[PDB]
Amino acid sequence: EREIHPDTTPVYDRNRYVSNELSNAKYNAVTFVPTLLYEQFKFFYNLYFLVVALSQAVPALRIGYLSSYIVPLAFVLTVTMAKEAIDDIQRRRRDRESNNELYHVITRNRSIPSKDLKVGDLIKVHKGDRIPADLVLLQSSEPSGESFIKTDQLDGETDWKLRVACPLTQNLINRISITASAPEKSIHKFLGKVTYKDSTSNPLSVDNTLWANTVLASSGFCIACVVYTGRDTRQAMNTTTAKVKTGLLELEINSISKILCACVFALSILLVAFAGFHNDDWYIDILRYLILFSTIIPVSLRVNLDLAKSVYAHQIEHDKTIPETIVRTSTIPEDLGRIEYLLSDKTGTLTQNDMQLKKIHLGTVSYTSETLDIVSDYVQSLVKDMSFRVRDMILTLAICHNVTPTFEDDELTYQAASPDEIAIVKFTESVGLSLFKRDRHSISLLHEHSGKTLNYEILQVFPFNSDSKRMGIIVRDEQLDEYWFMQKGADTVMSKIVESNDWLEEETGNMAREGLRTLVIGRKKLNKKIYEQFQKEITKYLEHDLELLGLTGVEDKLQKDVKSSIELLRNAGIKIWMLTGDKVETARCVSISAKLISRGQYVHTITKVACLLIDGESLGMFLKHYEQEFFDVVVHLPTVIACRCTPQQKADVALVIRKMTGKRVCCIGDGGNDVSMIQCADVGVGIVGKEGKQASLAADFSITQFCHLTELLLWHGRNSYKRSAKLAQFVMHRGLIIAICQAVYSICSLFEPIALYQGWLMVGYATCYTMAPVFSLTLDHDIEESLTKIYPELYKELTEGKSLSYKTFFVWVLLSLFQGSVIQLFSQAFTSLLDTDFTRMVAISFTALVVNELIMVALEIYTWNKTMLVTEIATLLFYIVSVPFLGDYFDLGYMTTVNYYAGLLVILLISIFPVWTAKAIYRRLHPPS
Ligand code: BEF
Ligand SMILES: [Mg+2]
Repeated sequence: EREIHPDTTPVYDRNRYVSNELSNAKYNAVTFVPTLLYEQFKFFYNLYFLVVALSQAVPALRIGYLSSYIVPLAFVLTVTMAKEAIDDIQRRRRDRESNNELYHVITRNRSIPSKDLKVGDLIKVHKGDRIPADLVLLQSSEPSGESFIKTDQLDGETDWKLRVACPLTQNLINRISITASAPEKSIHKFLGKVTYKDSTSNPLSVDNTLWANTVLASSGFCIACVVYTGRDTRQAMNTTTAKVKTGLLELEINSISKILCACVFALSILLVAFAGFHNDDWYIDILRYLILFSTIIPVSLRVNLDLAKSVYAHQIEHDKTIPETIVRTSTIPEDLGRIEYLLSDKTGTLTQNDMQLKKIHLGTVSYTSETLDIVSDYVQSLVKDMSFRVRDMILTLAICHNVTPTFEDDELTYQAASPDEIAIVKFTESVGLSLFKRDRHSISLLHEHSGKTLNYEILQVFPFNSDSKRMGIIVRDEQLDEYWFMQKGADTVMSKIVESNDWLEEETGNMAREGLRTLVIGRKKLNKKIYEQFQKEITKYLEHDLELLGLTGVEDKLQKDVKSSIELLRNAGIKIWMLTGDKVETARCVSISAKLISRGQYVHTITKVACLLIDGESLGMFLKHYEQEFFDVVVHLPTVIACRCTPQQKADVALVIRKMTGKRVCCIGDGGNDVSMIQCADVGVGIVGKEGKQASLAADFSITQFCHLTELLLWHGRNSYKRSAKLAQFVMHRGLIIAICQAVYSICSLFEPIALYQGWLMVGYATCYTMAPVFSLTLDHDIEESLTKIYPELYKELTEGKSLSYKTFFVWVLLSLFQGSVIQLFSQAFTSLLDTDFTRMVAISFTALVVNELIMVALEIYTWNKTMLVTEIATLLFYIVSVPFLGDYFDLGYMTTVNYYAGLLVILLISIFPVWTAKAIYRRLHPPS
């Protein structure tokens, strides 16, 4: 229960109810460090380098400089807090640019923003203005009191909802208390009561309410008192709590870093055991060796991953091909590269929700929107036989509807609960005969065109019904005084009752294969006496025999390039689904008209009290009871289509897809009918463009339409995943190659590998001499943006996990074994290892490592830009001018030797020839396309 008094301002303004401000940022100031630290320190490859850094606090485990094990931990902490702090402040900014929308308030007598709006203030909302919160209609501008709200984003419905004002309290201005029930998740149920003086309780229901992201129509203004605001709304109660999202590449890095830790621990144990278990502290040894080997990979991986993710977010949100795209969760820009299941919405996502009557067909000939002059010159002559047939068809289209128009200065606007009739009447006025004032309580319909103003009065009406699919009225002309029964409905209902025609079924099938919601038309000529014979009275008499004029083809307009987008995203192995809270037949028509269901390809259907097309109740009960079996059935169907689903079922479908198969789920949509599934997916994508953008406000990404998901998944995400995989490969290779060089020095000389790279050299390799060409790899792509359309098959080649697999990790480990062994052993052979040639050998080993990395970087570059050819040269020249001028004590040597340069050439050629020839043979046996 919730009782609201609009007059008692302070009792709700100060307290007692939730403020209208919404929150999209997750971390507040007081829990910014514990939540972020506890989220970042569950995974192994963060906790590992944290433990490595904390080890140096103990003086026994001191491997060397304290300015090499504490400063990169501080740097990763600074970068992480900066990234999530920027994300939180940007989320707060994005939320407040939509919290400041101005709304007229009756009691305040001054427009106040949406964030300042409270519960119980009389808001006067105009026609084209988005509803602030959960309003309740108490007064409407129309004398009848009906208002057609536009629930295109509260739920997925594509039809306007008939909302009448409260009949007892519309004529009232006075202050009246509102008592509604406590909030639930029921998006289609409303309960409450309106309280007036002298104990006159009134009933409330869904028919006199407006909800959060709804848009009003069918008026100029209406006096509505807010009842639910903030997180108590029916919109917010259907949104689940957002969870932290870690990419699957993060998990792959976690696993291969776990077994990298196992590998270096085994290498340390081997070195210590081969040493001879001397020095009386074998455990202190193995810990020191483990810290030595595992402090260059696990912390360089973090900086590279984090700043590469920042680079990916910047490069996503600064693309001219995808204008006005927003990255709201920068922790997962590479999950877009491995998406196999996509769960899309229909209204706003696929369809523009603006339907137009495309083709009119009558008498075995068809007229479309193109060549509309013929029907125009036919209708202007209203005041051979096909001319009168067309005239009567346009007359029927302008009479049989249930559109109730309203008047402005100009440019008349139509209002009807079934927008197909609105498309019909817009078509009629485009032909030339325009619908005008209609009573619908008394009997009058005005119409006029290029000629003289017509006039028709109805006699009685039959309302449209869901299970009937029929809409017909009896109308008499004022000028001609003729009784016409004028009646319309669906094809299947009338194919056996309209006439003895022959060409109807073929044309109905032909246009239904185009995804047009066809309506077959009918008209019956009557006189008076039979009418008052009918009026003396079930439905058998009112339907005896009609005359088939023709039928109407009403299309549901799709967004820009949904055909090509769906075809390309199904050519890339992504199993596109379609879950929507909208009706069933229009969902099927949209699916067929979007080529989501191709030619033939029979469609199955389930509705509880190849292809698929399932009702919301059926899917909900199945995923409540028969999870594994039904999901095993549906993974083989090319498309599964859901209808009439609360956001909970779409979120649960995403959860089940990512749980039973363990795969990544993308979910695109707009409005609050798909916020939960966006939050509960592995990737959430939002769409903007209309008066509500809350799904984009709660999403990981944001694009202006559906055509941009093709570039967001097939090109940006795939490149992001490939670049991150190559980055991790190169970082772990450099760490393992220095570890192998140290271990080979340990086996060839019993002192210690810690003594090999001491002081500046190890810090320089860990941070300065190698950080730049990895990010040179970060800015490289194999295929351009223009060719992400012609080759959607490149997206399929990443589904196995060959980029970061155990086999390729062990290939990297074996390659590091080979290359580091070559470097160290050839350095020892060319330097004649002693205690006096130590400087020369460590010099040649470090130079061999550096040039080895700088050549391996140039080997795995697909296309060469000027941000990559320059970075390599900059780092190489930095090393060249940093050997003498900075160190001057370590690794010193003559270095101007012909023998030394030949030795360096040999030790580098032997290291870089296996990888070059392996990629050459892999290119010449598996060419790319
Ligand atoms: F878009 Be789903 F129906 F939540
Ligand atoms: Mg929607």
